Amino acid sequence: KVFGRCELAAAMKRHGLDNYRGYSLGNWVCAAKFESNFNTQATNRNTDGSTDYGILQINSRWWCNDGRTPGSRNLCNIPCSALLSSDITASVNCAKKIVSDGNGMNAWVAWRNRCKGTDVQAWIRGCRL
Ligand SMILES: CC(=O)N[C@@H]1[C@@H](O)[C@H](O[C@@H]2O[C@H](CO)[C@@H](O[C@@H]3O[C@H](CO)[C@@H](O[C@@H]4O[C@H](CO)[C@@H](O[C@@H]5O[C@H](CO)[C@@H](O)[C@H](O)[C@H]5NC(C)=O)[C@H](O)[C@H]4NC(C)=O)[C@H](O)[C@H]3NC(C)=O)[C@H](O)[C@H]2NC(C)=O)[C@@H](CO)O[C@H]1O
Repeated sequence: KVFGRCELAAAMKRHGLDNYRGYSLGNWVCAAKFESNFNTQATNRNTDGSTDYGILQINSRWWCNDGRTPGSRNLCNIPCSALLSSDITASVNCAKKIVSDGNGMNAWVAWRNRCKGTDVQAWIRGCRL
């Protein structure tokens, strides 16, 4: 899919991301145009060799099973292709918990710099919800 700004965003409040886990819904959206630029089809491997998966850009080394990753902990325990599909009904569960392991958004690197100290609340604006 190719999501536009509003139409790729209202879904968090649909998946329980609004005001969720101490992170208000909006802190979350700005990274989205910093992670896949509203595309769940954007993916790469890395200089670490782990491959990434979805708009989410998740690495096959610590989180899931693409199988080319040995020693991949894969705590999620679900096929990586389960995210990349434009339909996002289930894709958020693992992305939900990743902040509960105690680092929060420290999992997410861009958000620490491209949305931190920046007004993210400005990003989630303009959409009725
Ligand atoms: C193109 C694009 O989309 N943007 C790019 C992006 O592609 C670039 O690639 C990055 O790829 C990596 C893998 O290929 C993506 O995944 C990162 O990997 C990070 C590696 O440092 C990872 O950091 C670790 O996260 C751990 C969570 O599993 C944290 O664990 C803590 O471990 C302690 C010691 O390790 C332990 O004793 C604690 O119990 C434990 N606590 C928790 C809360 O787990 C830990 O915070 C951290 N390690 C350190 C340094 O302490 C990230 O968590 C992981 N992200 C996710 C969400 O999986 C990465 O997502 C990709 N980048 C981006 C931006 O997302 C990237 C290259 O920098 O550039 C982007 O622009």
